[PDB]
Amino acid sequence: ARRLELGEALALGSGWRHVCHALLYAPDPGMLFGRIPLRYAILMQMRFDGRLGFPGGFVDTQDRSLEDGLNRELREELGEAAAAFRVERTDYRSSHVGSGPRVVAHFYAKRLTLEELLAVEAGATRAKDHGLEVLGLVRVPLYTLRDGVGGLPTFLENSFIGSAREQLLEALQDLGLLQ
Amino acid sequence: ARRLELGEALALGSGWRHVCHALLYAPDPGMLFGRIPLRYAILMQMRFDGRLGFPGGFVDTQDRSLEDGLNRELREELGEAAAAFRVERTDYRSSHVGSGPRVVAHFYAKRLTLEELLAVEAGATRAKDHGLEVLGLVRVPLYTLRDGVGGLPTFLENSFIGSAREQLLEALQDLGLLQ
Ligand SMILES: O=c1[nH]cnc2c1ncn2[C@@H]1O[C@H](COP(=O)(O)O)[C@@H](O)[C@H]1O
Ligand SMILES: O=c1[nH]cnc2c1ncn2[C@@H]1O[C@H](COP(=O)(O)O)[C@@H](O)[C@H]1O
Ligand SMILES: [Cl-]
Ligand SMILES: [Cl-]
Ligand SMILES: [Mg+2]
Ligand SMILES: [Mg+2]
Ligand SMILES: [Mg+2]
Ligand SMILES: [Mg+2]
Repeated sequence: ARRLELGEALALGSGWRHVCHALLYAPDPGMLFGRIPLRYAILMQMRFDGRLGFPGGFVDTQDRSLEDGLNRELREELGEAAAAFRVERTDYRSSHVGSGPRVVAHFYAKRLTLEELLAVEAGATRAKDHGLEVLGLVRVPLYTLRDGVGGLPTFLENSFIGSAREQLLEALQDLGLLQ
Repeated sequence: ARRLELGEALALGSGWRHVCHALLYAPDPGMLFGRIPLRYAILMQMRFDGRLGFPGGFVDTQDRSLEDGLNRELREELGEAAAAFRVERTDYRSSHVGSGPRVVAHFYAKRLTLEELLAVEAGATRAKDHGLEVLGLVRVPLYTLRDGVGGLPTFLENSFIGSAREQLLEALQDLGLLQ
């Protein structure tokens, strides 16, 4: 997929559709097996097509902004606990265009408290999309286990939608997790 | 992995450890996009190692039966809603031994009502293992989308622990889903 500057994406003609997705994350002081730092809780979802992706969806003709569309979709996807926050332009990270349909994909990362993130997980089964478009939420393991394979490297071998794997890796880099 | 009859597995010496996992499923009359029959809700979990597997765990020295160990582990894994049912010997399907450590893996499939299954999903964030060994629950997409790839075939391209992919496929066959 080609990366576009936000200005260029916003200048695309009306035939282009805009989709927005968000990486929700929270600092986590927890330790797996009492010794492996978790560092952050970072959410993805298993999608209806058997691929991992981020929560979000299409901006429609009555969204006044990309961010209004994103928050509307997040709340459909994830349920009422997503109404505890708004993802904003300050959280914007990137825009990409893939091959095929006229779709531009905008990506955001939003910091939550761990309590807010847990609340999103705890309420997700009541979301409109649960058991339809969204098959379940999962956290991303950020550590690599002693065999050098288990954890993040194996997680990254799963199937991902569109540019989601690249969006994840860019965000993990920006968080200082790939040093 | 080699398949063993239950009698043979139960005759293994004390140095062998026994692990038990369960496929929990419920009939689901729902339709994706109003046209694709879901057929069943079937649960798996994203594990700490980045692989998909089934809920369960090790039988210990104070479990009086394989099934007591299974139910104890399920309830640690999944939380209080798993106490609404017991997986029993009538639900037993298979035993396998892989290479390496002395572990025999017993597999079960347990029918729930859709309300019971939803309750398991709805309560899983309060489980002891949530955000540690268990990164999230996911449903298995049983359909194949119009491109011939999306849905089950793509789901099966994800990373799976041990014999979990084979256990899934055997269960799906037994349910008549691979006709
Ligand atoms: O998490 C994601 N990151 C980036 N693009 C995505 C993600 N999820 C869906 N898409 C894209 O969003 C559009 C709609 O996909 P859908 O979710 O299958 O309806 C397609 O162009 C997908 O590639
Ligand atoms: O869902 C599963 N199906 C079959 N074996 C499993 C499953 N999950 C874990 N195991 C096995 O259970 C044992 C313990 O694995 P652990 O969950 O990583 O502690 C190993 O022998 C794994 O291969
Ligand atoms: Cl380890
Ligand atoms: Cl389709
Ligand atoms: Mg969505
Ligand atoms: Mg949507
Ligand atoms: Mg377990
Ligand atoms: Mg356990």
